[PDB]
Amino acid sequence: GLFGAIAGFLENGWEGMVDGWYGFRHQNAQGTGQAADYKSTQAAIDQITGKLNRLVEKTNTEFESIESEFSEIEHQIGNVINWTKDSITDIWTYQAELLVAMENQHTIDMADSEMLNLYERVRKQLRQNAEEDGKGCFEIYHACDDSCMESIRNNTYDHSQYREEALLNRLN
Amino acid sequence: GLFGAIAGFLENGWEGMVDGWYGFRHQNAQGTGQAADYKSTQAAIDQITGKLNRLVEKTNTEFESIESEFSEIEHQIGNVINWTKDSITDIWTYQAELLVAMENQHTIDMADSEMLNLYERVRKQLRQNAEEDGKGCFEIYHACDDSCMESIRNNTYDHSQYREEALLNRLN
Amino acid sequence: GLFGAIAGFLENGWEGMVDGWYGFRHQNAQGTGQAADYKSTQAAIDQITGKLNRLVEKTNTEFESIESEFSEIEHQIGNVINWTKDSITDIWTYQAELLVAMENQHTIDMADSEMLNLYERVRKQLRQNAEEDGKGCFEIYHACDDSCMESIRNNTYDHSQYREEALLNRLN
Amino acid sequence: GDKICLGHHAVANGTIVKTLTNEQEEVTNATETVESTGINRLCMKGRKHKDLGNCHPIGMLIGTPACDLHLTGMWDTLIERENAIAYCYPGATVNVEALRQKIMESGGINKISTGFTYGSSINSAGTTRACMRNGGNSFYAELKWLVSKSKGQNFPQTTNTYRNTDTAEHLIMWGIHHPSSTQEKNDLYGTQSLSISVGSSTYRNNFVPVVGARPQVNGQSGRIDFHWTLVQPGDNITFSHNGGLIAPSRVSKLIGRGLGIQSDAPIDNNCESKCFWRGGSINTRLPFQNLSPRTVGQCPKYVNRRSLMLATGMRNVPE
Amino acid sequence: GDKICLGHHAVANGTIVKTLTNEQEEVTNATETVESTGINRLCMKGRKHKDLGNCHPIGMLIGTPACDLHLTGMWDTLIERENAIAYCYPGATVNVEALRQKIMESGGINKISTGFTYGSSINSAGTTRACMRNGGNSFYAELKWLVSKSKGQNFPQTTNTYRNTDTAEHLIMWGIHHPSSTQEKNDLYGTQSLSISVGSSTYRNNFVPVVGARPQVNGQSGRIDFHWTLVQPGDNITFSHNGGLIAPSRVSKLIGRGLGIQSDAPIDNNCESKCFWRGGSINTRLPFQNLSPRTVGQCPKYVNRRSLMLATGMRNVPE
Amino acid sequence: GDKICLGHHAVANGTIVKTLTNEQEEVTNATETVESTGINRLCMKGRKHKDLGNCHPIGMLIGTPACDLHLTGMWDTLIERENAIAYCYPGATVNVEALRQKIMESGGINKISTGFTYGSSINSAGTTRACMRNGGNSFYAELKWLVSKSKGQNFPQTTNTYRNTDTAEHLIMWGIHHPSSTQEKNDLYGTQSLSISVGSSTYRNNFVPVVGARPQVNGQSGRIDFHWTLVQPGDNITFSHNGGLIAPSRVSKLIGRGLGIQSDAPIDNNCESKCFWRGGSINTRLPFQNLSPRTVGQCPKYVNRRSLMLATGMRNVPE
Ligand SMILES: *[C@@H]1O[C@H](CO)[C@@H](O)[C@H](O)[C@H]1NC(C)=O
Ligand SMILES: *[C@@H]1O[C@H](CO)[C@@H](O)[C@H](O)[C@H]1NC(C)=O
Ligand SMILES: *[C@@H]1O[C@H](CO)[C@@H](O)[C@H](O)[C@H]1NC(C)=O
Ligand SMILES: *[C@@H]1O[C@H](CO)[C@@H](O)[C@H](O)[C@H]1NC(C)=O
Ligand SMILES: *[C@@H]1O[C@H](CO)[C@@H](O)[C@H](O)[C@H]1NC(C)=O
Ligand SMILES: *[C@@H]1O[C@H](CO)[C@@H](O)[C@H](O)[C@H]1NC(C)=O
Repeated sequence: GLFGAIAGFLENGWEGMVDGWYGFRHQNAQGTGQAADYKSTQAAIDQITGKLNRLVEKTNTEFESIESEFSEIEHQIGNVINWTKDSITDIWTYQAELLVAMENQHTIDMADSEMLNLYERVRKQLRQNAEEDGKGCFEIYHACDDSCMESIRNNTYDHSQYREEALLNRLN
Repeated sequence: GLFGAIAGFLENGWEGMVDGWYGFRHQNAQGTGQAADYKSTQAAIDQITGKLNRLVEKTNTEFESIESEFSEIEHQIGNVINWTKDSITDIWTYQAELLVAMENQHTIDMADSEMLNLYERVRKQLRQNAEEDGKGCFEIYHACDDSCMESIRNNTYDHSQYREEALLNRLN
Repeated sequence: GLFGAIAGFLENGWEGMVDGWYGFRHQNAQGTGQAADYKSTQAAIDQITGKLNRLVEKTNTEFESIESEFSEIEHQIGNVINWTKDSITDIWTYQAELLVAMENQHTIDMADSEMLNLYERVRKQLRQNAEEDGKGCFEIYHACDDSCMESIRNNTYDHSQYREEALLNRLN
Repeated sequence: GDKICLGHHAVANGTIVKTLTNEQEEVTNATETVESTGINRLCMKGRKHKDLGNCHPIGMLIGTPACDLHLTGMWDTLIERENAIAYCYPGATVNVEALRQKIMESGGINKISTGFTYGSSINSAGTTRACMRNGGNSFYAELKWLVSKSKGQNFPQTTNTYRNTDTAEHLIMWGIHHPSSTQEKNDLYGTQSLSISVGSSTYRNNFVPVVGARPQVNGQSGRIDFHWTLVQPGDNITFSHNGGLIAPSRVSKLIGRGLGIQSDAPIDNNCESKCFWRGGSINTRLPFQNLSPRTVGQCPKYVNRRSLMLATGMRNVPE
Repeated sequence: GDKICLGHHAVANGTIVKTLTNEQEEVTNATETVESTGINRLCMKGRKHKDLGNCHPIGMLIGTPACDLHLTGMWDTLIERENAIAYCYPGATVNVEALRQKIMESGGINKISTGFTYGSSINSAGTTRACMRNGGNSFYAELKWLVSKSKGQNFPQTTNTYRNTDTAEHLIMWGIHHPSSTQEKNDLYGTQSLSISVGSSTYRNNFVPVVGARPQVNGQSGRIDFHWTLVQPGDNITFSHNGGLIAPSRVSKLIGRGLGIQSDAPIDNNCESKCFWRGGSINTRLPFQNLSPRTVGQCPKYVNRRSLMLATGMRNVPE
Repeated sequence: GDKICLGHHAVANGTIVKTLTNEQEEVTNATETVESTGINRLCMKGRKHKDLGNCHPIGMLIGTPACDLHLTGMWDTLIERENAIAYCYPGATVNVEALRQKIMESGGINKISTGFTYGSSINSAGTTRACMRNGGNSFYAELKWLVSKSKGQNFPQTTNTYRNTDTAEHLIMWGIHHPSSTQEKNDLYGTQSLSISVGSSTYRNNFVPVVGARPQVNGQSGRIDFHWTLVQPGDNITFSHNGGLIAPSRVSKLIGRGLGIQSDAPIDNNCESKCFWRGGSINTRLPFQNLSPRTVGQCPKYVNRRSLMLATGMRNVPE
């Protein structure tokens, strides 16, 4: 979208991923696996939580009545009161509508950015030992064991260890 | 700007491009051409349209008068009415001013993002068969026919087909 | 953060950098240096300044009193006046709070974007003669003299001049 | 030597707009959010409407000549004009503004007949040259000017009561005559001290005619001040008087709801609108307007600015 | 032949929300910001409260039978009901609404005794079948109906003064009787023209009983209209009257501050709340509500919408 | 072995701010948007101003001793004080608040002379020890206390009319005397029943002096209540009275527009300001303030918060 990833170069989400918002799918020698990235997930939830905390929780000033529900009130004053309440309601409803529209735009777009941020993390960590599919995948030109996959997702992968090996498959 | 592209690493827009907001210029064997990307264009217009739809179209509450235009009104009540209308106008004008300032910032920046998103799409699709000029151009190290150009702009370009060839000019 | 750089792939700021908001650290043959990028710095400050200009500087309508401070005022009218002022204050305080929250989010994130934009500038200008550390550093695979460093930070660096040389250390 | 380049469009003459950070960004296109042009006419298409011209809404209830054509009817907007006449014979109405509002938010009135009778000793047909008719001296059509039939005689202590037999609240107006001289008072009513007492189950008040020298208007130096209330269904309202009461021959029933417009703008039955003001009518899709702080109907919110441009394009970087 | 892929989660049934650019984005989850359900009861837990039932707040000060249980006390919320009775004997209070507000924002009243004495020539114990008690004819508990002890005798020109010896402002109510006949007026008071004059250092006003025929309510055709002020500490208020005054046997002292609720909703001592309205009580953390424009206490702001969903998730892209 | 690194600056002590997502972000610098400090003085530089001290704005029109220095003049701001005196002789003004507002928004008054004459049978120079002057007993400078020249005599039925020959509307004040005793009434005016009738083309009303016992203030137990209207250009206003009227020797003409301040803060001719309140003056560029809900002039909008920091720097990430 704004950050090109979610609903962008990734053409869909993964209904199977139930452990977190963001995650990895791998294919290798020992077969296929899936796993969620807890850290990026929590970056995104925490910000949502910050929004909710702002939304909820507001000290309100105390208001006493000015219109009697059961008495009759004088007509002119009643009309002025009505004008003022209606006017104030138009303001609040406009406000509430903008709040939600702008929050929602931002919320969607930050969710996109966290997804990108993770993608960019992995790309950098691979340096030259892999290249970019164009659809969220990194094609790994070396034997990346289940343990090696885990090292990527654990952000402990050492590109230097597989570098010259990987730089081979490069050209054939 | 915020996404670095429009008024960023691209140093100007193209007055000649009248078929869309975003597009490609190519140079090759058969010479020069220009063409607009309809898909990214429409991503950007649709969002602008969404903004206009929100702006226009609001149910209004009905207001009746509280100040007589032709009569004289009592002085104190008139002053209280005046205070209230003035106060409400200050709020609406402030609101209107913020609305436009924040929308305009967002509109400009989303336009920048869609431009980046497209650039990023093309970069990814080329993988190793081209490298980055730094000014919105991708220098293609292989014979990219008018048809081949069209395959890029049609997002049907197969990097594998020209890969090893392109990986040559690389080093000379 | 939103643009992944400040408080993202860069794990901290540089208390030593007092000449600007953004800047370079280099290591080379002749040793170490530090320097600020005046252009990106000024992009960011100018935008902050724009915010402050908007914040300050507002024509105000003139208000006369409607409540007497020293007299007693009639109870019902006083209560209607009180309701209206309280109501208006709730709107302004809500507004002030949203203004600051949204401006602050945007200010922080634009600061993150200008940092990225500069990082991206340098990456592009190096093309193939350097690769990405993952933490804001570019590992230069050629002899980059103090003067050569200065050419990067002056955005006058010619990648073609060191290209084939740099493409060597690449594979060993 | 083969390459592809990415670019964005641009235009020769950009539009300037404000953002959070920059007071003057040139963009490719923008559009106005504040409506500054309105229609110099009252757009009445699709409305059963009533132009009172020189008849004033209050004049409808008491029956001023100017209002002869407007004593009854039904409508969904009412148009008052700056001219307008309520009082042929000079005077004032207590709580005027509440009353015209009530009327101006009504969309229709019916007149129900009080049935009051007076008969001997009492002349129920006083008139005045300030309320001329066809032509000749006349009076407020919905009221009777009561005066001692003879002479300079004491006016009879009298009692009339209006019984609301309807299902809805009626609105009762009446007048108290305040003469210019002790002589005048004595001619029309007795030498007796005068008192009018009015009482329902909800209302009760009383009034005393009061003599005083006053500038001549139009006309006369006397005054007739009017007074009103609402009589609930199945309730009665009783007048005890010994002279000075301008009694009601008919009471009014306000019917629905309706929109009240005050403007001297000409009617135009060929445009619709939902938003009006003194200068006329406002038709716009925009949320904001600059024409007036005082509007009625469904209106864009008023703001204190000529222009607020909304960007509908990217940053414009020409060359 | 080895690769790693990045992805985001998704769900089978997304929620739809608005953004600046798109009126219908499907996201993974969202949450309501506008409260549309309230509690159909008055949540009084944690509150020293008072349900007046059919006693009307004004009735507390003058002492209508309905209010016998509510002539004194202390509280932090006060609950008025649609039923409620203030006037056993028909009448009205000048500046009613200001007064009940005052009362409804009080959280307690004490009654201080005026000490007024009248003695011979004057009957200080008039009663009426409109204010029945246990059972029998009776009267407003905090006032005395004063009438000529005998006959159709002239009522004595009388003077009573209340001295505020307290440190706080007292609230003084009194009534003026307006009879239905000249005969009635004469029976109770003299043939003398009647006048009641009331004066403090800050207040001064005067009233005249006024005869008129009026619909019978309940009951009676007479009326007793009430009037009030605040007498400052160390100040005195003096009544000069020659008949017609319904004098105070006690004055009221409004004590603290308190929250006034008008609702017919049943009390529930087992929920807390801070926000109330006619239909009951509102308990929500959300900043906005849809139930009513007229609320009291600490309330979510009212808006004109059933729903405003806030996204709490990403764009939902299924398949 | 060669490398270049990119970085951002940081500081040792960051400032904390709120964002949409995080209630406590540390940034490099921020700045306050809510003004919480004001000036404990009235900043009158650049203003033709008037400090009434203990003169009350109403006292300007009727001419209380306290206001002797303030009967006329021109200004663009007016300063009222908590002290202030309007009534040397005890009383009240009907529609006070409307009136002082009118005055407090004026920026100047002129006094035009009524030209009223009374002559034989009538003493136009009543005084009182409550309105002392240089020193001695005296009176309101713009009014005449009219009393039976002799005795306990019937005061002559009198007629005075003020003719507005100016191009602008004048403001006419007058008083009605309400004595403490029947005796007092009889001494000053007749035994005749008293009546004051006032009439213009737009105004008409009437008043009756009314006897009552009342607490002594200052002073005396009598009262003089004041009343006012605006007489349009080329119109006349006529007083018909037989005793009780405190007539106008001069009428007032309110001139321009001006700013009305109510504060006990000391004047300071060496600061400018555009925004004032009870506690003094407010000078700030910030759009919001915390000092008071009640301000006058061009002010920052009031908010319910001590502080609202606006980030002017990036996220601060130290080490
Ligand atoms: C004021 O508001 C309510 C509905 O909100 C209605 O009962 C009342 O009659 C309105 N008053 C007028 C005078 O238009
Ligand atoms: C109220 O406002 C209008 C114009 O803004 C003005 O003509 C009128 O005299 C004002 N009245 C007061 C009392 O401020
Ligand atoms: C209005 O508010 C002020 C202070 O905020 C208070 O002192 C005064 O009593 C209030 N008046 C009414 C009628 O509620
Ligand atoms: C009103 O009038 C009729 C006779 O005029 C009477 O029978 C009826 O009951 C009265 N109703 C009320 C409420 O006074
Ligand atoms: C009030 O009354 C008492 C006794 O009647 C007296 O001592 C005192 O002077 C009076 N105070 C005032 C302010 O009138
Ligand atoms: C007022 O009196 C003068 C004569 O004194 C007269 O010419 C003028 O027209 C009168 N105006 C009114 C309104 O009575």
